[PDB]
Amino acid sequence: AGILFEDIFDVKDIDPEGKKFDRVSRLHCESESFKMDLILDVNIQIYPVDLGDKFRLVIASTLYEDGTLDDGEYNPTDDRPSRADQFEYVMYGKVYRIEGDETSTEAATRLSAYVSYGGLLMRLQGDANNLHGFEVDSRVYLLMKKLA
Amino acid sequence: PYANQPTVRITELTDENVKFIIENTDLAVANSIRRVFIAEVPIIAIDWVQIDANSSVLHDEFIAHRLGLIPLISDDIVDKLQYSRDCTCEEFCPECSVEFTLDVRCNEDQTRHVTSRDLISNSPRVIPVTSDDILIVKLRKGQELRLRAYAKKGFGKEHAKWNPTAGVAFEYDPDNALRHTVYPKPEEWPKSEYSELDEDESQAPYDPNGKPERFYYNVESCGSLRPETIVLSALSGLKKKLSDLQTQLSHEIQSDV
Amino acid sequence: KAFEKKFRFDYTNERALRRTLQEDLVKDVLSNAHIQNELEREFERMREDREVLRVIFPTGDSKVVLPCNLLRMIWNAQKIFHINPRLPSDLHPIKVV
Amino acid sequence: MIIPVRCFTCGKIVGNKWEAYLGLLQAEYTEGDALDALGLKRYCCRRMLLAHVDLIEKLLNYAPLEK
Amino acid sequence: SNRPVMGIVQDTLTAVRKFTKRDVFLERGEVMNLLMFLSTWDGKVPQPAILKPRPLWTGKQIFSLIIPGHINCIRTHSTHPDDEDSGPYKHISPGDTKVVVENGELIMGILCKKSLGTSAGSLVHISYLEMGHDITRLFYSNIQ
Amino acid sequence: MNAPPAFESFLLFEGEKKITINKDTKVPNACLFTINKEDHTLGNIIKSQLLKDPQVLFAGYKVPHPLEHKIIIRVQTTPDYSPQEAFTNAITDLISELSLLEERFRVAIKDKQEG
Ligand SMILES: [Zn+2]
Ligand SMILES: [Zn+2]
Repeated sequence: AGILFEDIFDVKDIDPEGKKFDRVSRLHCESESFKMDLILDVNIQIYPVDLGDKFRLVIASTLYEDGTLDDGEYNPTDDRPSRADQFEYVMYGKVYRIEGDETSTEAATRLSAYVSYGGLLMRLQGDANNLHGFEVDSRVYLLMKKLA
Repeated sequence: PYANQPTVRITELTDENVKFIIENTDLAVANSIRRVFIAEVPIIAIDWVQIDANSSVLHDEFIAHRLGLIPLISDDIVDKLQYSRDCTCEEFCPECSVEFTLDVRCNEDQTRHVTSRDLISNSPRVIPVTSDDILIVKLRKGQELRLRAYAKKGFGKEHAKWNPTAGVAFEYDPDNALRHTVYPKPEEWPKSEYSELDEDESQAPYDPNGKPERFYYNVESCGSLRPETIVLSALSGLKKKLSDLQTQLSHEIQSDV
Repeated sequence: KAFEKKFRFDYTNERALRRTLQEDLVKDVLSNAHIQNELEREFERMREDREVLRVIFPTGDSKVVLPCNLLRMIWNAQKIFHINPRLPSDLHPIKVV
Repeated sequence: MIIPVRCFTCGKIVGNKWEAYLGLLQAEYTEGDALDALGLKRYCCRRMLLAHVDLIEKLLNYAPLEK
Repeated sequence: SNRPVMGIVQDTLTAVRKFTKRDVFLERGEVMNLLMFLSTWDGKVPQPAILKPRPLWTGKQIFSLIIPGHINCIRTHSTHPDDEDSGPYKHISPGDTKVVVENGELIMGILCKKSLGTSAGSLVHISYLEMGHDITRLFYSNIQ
Repeated sequence: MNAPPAFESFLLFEGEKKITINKDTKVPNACLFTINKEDHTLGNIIKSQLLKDPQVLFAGYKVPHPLEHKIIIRVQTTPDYSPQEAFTNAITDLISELSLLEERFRVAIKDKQEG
């Protein structure tokens, strides 16, 4: 397994403020079901994306998904573990903080995930029940695939 | 893990220019072939200059420098000629050098143009590209110039006098589809000669999976080596350098293992 | 009000202590009155230091030059030992004092 | 001083193109047309003839050290 | 003035600014070529930020290898507006300004004279203080 | 007065070896190739030919200092495949590529002249 988050997202906005980077846009996405607010920086020229497209967003601690760590090294000869290749767009990054609305006594009911994919950042807000899998300073894989 | 098969077509081929396109090949090999055009191609140029009398208003090493830059026809005998460093004989011999003799004295009042025509070689194969006339120095009445020069075999790495080629125009991806360079305003950039797109559009759509291929060449010879011999000797020299590296590597591997 | 809210360590809440401190240390902090006395003494000393600072630094200039960067090494300790802010700590406040 | 052969930027021979350039300038052509007729398409070559000044003529005015 | 006097200056600084942006993405061969000029590189190629469809590294990802040890520093890019710290996107930085270096890895931001330059609290100052002169020398040289 | 002789980018004087192989201890089965009196013309050539090999994990070239004439090539392959063998195979690959290119260019020139 090794899966941290699984949901289907819809793109509501692209450039609420503007086009700061030509090759990188910021997907402002609202999710069905879980009601997961997502902000994501996606490289555009390699993986184009426009408004209002259903894409499956998958957050996984490992790509093999059989329960083994990836040791954080790039080896193209690692096909034999049957890496999860069902997704068109794959990112690797590191979550750098977890923010929530908890204050002293009461617990956090809603959390926000801050993951940096080597500079491309993402915010993931929603109820903490399904977002509890994220731990600060842990390697995270982002998986994307367009849907009809 | 093996060679891609390169293909070549020759668009324009003259006595001073050859224009060819290399396809289905890597960027680095195209660049190295371009660099060997300038650097590694052997050629015959004057190196050893001895002046007996120099009455010209230009001092000795000035006219020596001008002589060294004079191109010499080496289309054939540059291969059989050996480098003076590797030659068995001391100084210079006909198997390692070519002797040039210059002897001009201005007797008439009008200025005499000492040109490449006045250079006299011992062998008829190396003519200073005179089948106008390259000007060495001008002489007024009473001035004289006599010198003896030897021409050696060298390549562009040593000195620019051994450059066999004029400006080598190299170009790949004319309509910018790989986005190797990003135009801040693509509309104001003139379309290349090899551009394949229509006039209205500026750049081809970006190709994420593309890699540099179809490297357009334009080799302009300086008149010493005819332009196709330049590229042929360039390929031969690059292959020879690779083979020597292979031999030394094999010897090193056997020695260390 | 902010100084007291930030530096007092109000132990009476019994819910903030559970949230931030380990379950074992909460009973130790509450039961023993010596813990509370030492903590109140620490806060009193901190208030005296506040008064001394306000005497030393009029105009409220809080930027000062000091040998070692406390916040930076606190952050370094958080990262070296993989400290998780989401979880209660195992550090006894009397041990800190 | 004198026209430099082997244009510095690329290396094309321009030491033989000075007298012809002077003739073309003197008879009909402007500098641009004269340079075009000499086959100098790269501006690095055209700057060699166009910006050249020929002090070799001035140096020939003085009597030689030996007659 | 308890500041570093040497700093990444002029050409290398401008190229650092242009290289640290989100916009930059480096292919396999360019990554290898850049990596060999890193004297303190351990020999392990980091996994690219983008894996599919093609492996693309990022300027910050490679720069994080230059940063010695585990350096923690927070700076702000010269472009950083004052509205960001007040409202939302405080830790998201839509213009990718501000600087966060966590566990010796450049997580986000644009580097400029405010980070690698000769100023108090600069990234190089933190490198000298936390690590030492010898390692900071290699940090300078590798950056250059 | 300190200008080096023009023949120091290609000429090997007494003592230096044309190539040198030093194993890299930081990572397994990775070697360091040091080529003396040589520059980007082949540095880039073996750098790019190595990347064609699927069994090469790391490949490149660099010049330690432009005023000196030396190339350091670092090759890392998959286990059970020596980097020296990969470097040799790449050189032979480039030799074959150049020979084929020369033959095709001669054919093309024969087609262009009186054809
Ligand atoms: Zn001889
Ligand atoms: Zn020119």
